[PDB]
Amino acid sequence: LHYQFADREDFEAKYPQIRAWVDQVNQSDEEGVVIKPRTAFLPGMPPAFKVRNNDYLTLVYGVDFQDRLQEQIAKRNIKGKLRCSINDWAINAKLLAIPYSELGEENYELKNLVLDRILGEEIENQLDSRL
Amino acid sequence: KSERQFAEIKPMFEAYFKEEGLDIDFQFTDTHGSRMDFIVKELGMEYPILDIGCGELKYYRRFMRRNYNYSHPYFATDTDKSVGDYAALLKERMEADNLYFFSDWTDYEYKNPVNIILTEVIEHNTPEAAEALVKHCLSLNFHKMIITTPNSLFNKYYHFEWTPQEFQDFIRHCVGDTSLEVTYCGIGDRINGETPTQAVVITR
Amino acid sequence: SAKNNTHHFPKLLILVGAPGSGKSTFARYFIRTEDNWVRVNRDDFRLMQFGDSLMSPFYEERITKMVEASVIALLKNRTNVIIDATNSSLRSLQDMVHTYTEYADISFKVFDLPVEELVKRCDKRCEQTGKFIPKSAIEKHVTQLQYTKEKFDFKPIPRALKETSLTYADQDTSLPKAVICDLDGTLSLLNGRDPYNASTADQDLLNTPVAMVLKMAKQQGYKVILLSGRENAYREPTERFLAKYQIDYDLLLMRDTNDYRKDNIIKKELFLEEIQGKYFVEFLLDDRNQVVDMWRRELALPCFQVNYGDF
Amino acid sequence: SAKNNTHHFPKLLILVGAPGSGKSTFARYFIRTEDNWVRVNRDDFRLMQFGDSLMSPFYEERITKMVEASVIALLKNRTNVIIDATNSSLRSLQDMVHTYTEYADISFKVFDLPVEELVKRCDKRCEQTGKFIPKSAIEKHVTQLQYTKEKFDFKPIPRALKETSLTYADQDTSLPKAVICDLDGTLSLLNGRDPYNASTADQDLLNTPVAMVLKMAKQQGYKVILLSGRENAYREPTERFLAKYQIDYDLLLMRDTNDYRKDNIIKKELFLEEIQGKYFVEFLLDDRNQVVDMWRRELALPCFQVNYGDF
Amino acid sequence: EDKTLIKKRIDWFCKNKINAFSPTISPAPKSVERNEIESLYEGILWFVLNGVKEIVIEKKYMGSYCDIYLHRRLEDTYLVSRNGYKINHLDQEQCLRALQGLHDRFSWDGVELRIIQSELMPWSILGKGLI
Ligand SMILES: [Mg+2]
Ligand SMILES: [Mg+2]
Repeated sequence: LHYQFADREDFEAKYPQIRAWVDQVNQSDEEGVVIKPRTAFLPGMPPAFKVRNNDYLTLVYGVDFQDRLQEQIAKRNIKGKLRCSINDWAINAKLLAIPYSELGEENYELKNLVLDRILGEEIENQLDSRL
Repeated sequence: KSERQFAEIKPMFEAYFKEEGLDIDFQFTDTHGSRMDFIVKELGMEYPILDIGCGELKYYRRFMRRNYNYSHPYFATDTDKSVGDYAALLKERMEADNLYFFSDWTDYEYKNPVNIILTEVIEHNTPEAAEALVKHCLSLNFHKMIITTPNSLFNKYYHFEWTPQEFQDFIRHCVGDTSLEVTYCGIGDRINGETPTQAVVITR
Repeated sequence: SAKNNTHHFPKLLILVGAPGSGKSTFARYFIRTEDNWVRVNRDDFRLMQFGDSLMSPFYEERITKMVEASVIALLKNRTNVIIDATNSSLRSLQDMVHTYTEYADISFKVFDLPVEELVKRCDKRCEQTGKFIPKSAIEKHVTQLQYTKEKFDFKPIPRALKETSLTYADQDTSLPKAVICDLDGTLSLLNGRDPYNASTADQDLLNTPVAMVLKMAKQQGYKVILLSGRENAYREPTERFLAKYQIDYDLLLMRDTNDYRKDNIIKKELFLEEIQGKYFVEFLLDDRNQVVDMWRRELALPCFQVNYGDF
Repeated sequence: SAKNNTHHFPKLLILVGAPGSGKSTFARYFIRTEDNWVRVNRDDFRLMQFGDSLMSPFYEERITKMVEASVIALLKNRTNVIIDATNSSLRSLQDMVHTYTEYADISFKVFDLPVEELVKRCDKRCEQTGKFIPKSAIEKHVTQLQYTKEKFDFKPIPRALKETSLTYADQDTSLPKAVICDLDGTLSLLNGRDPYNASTADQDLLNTPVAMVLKMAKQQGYKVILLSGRENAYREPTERFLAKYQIDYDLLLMRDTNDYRKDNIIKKELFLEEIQGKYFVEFLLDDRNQVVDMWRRELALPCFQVNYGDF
Repeated sequence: EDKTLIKKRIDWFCKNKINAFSPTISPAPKSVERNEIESLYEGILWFVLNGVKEIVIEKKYMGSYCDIYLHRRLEDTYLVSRNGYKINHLDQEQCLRALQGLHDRFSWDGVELRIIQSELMPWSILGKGLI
């Protein structure tokens, strides 16, 4: 799907269509759906939001998931994962901006950019594993 | 988890084995920790110590317990050249300090008395090569030497492994007619008079 | 007279305040309008390490040794230093005055701003650069001042040289009188020899004046004790040198071969096992900084430094 | 041994390259992955003075005295230091190695990449911030390396310590032998007295080991010369002090009353008008740092420091 | 996080000529209201209120994230994982064959390499991911 909304109440109107479509993404293949902005990299924006169908979540969270739903929901907190997802993509932009030719064991700007990314992996690894 | 949790349970265990023939005296610390205590107790702090087969220098970090005031150099050897690198990695300053590591016995020149620790090193290379090492150490200017090897008569509860007779014959061949005081003793849990590691305290 | 020979000393101005209280902003106008002034600033030392704020205890400890090394180097040069106080907490604020008071007329300017005009320029600052200071860490600081503000007057405190009065250890004077002398760099000028490879020391040069002290002290009850940090291995090029110059002596003490510890602590160990309780030390003659510091500071003995140490 | 006593010292790393060559960018990755390292950086010192780029010759020499005082403070602390080469030339590159090689194993990394996209990374570093670097100023730098790259090896300079061969001034040995002793802080212990108001020196204390060198020096051919920075006004609290403590002496030399020149130069001037060429000095006994340097360095005499100067 | 492991990992990141690095992806915000822990609605909405009005919605597939360094010379193509890692432990020809479907979708006129974000199937062959 591709959408441009212009105003928040156009969004309101086409939602039920979009909702109905991802509603059918249910076969064994599919973690679920992902939401990206048209432009792949924007300042301060995350690359995407995943939205996993109930059947797949049941796998990450366990067989008691529906029975335990309001619980899990209350426990859910994406504010930290979202920040890392954002910073993580921002590093990648800089890593990509580095010219392939210049990739090498003494490109100490590349080495920095990586060490940065590596550090932010150790951070994003301590978060709720089911995200 | 505690030694007075232990103290309260030890009688119960000992009794259990008494009506199974076995006269067991349990100890709380693991076999290794018993070894470390015996040596440290026996050698004391008054002479500089020589740690042969010092490995990860676990005996080093014990003598440097602030409590003890180790006011000497500390000599160490391992032939294993991975330890080789580790010692040299405390010229990271992390403490030289008084360490002196050597892998070539011709690089040890200290002529004053030392105490000598030979823990569980004589069975991580050959008996011919063990003799060679021990015989060397007994030539050096030492006060006390402690040699430690497992007691094989204990292996029945689970390079080469020596019996108490075998070990005592080894020490005798290495001391020969020199004039030393040689003392044996077990270290660790004592089942029917037999312990899991056996030891000598050779004294000048 | 004395009333009219008076000397003047560099000024140190310490800027006491909460983050946001306009400490920096004052210094910027100060060192541009007043005259002999250099600023020292801790955050900038952080930037050198590519960290933006508060770092590892590692870096942070070292940065201090840098700050103090810098303030003093500047102060010694008869240059005025303006520096931000490290905190407002009385005792670090005292620690500062200890450190620097040998060196300068200290003065203070406090930046006492109300708690919410401190946030209203901390959240107009923290839009500027990357940094941030919450409304927690500001207030441990604002009230912290209001308390230490109350139990200390930010009065000018003129240069204090405190003369640790020279007090020697108490010795049993009935013991025999003796002087103790170093070899390497003191009685023996090693003269291009290897410091550590003393195998050729029988061809060193004689520090003639020190020799004439030992040669004079032995013309009295004084036993002349030589205590060298040279390995005992090299003991025979050594008493070859000594006899060569008729430097007779009662006792030559040397470093255990293969010891290799810092040469102060083996000398101190040497002193206690072999000299203390058995002699009366009038004074000692050594050369090396580390070792003279040992003698003077750890054992409280008279030690006359012969030439420059600092190695 | 020497083969087998090897000693280890902090490393100092020097970063040689024109601006844009990745000096910082490397250091940023370096101090994060290697382990015992603090970076010292000149530019960051500028910012403490709120200068963006090169400042007054005032600030600039002062900024240096801070930089080396910091690099050394860190090196002395057995901590490794990384610095950008200062001028990137040859001779300042030498000044660096001169200043610092006593303290550390020096080594270098050169960042020698081309002038036309040294401009293409200097003109992308000069718009994040402000700045400008003319492809003139960057051009002074690329070749200045190319000449010094050409006549200087950038491979390691292991800690070189260097002993000054102690060579005394030549004294006409025909003269009578005499020893020279300071008063304030050497033979006469002030014990809270005013340094400048020597009117109560009649109630000073006696530094016994020094007194015992003078009391022994005269029990030999030695004439005892006392050379004080005390104003001559206070001469009878002084030979009251002297008489009180059985300190017999041949010659008391003192500061012209109302002189007030710094006490280095009035002691040196006194030496030439009242002692030099007319006596033979075996050695001198003084205390104050400033003055000892004087005897030792300027007049090249044996001078034994009794306690700590640094005032 | 041992300095020496990071260092050599990066050294290899440089030798292997890697020029990109994946982000972690956050779930969409919960909607207690809509009784779902990752909400399709609250997620797209988030983008809107942040001034992003043009968005995409793909289906996320059960597979491993890999970056294909699609060299024009298809022999030269290698794979890197969600981390900074060359994917060697696969028969480079079965891999390359599956990769050729793709290869023929491009004009390789003065184009030496396209770096392409992809999912590998099943999650099985590579790592495991959820097992
Ligand atoms: Mg010396
Ligand atoms: Mg004086």
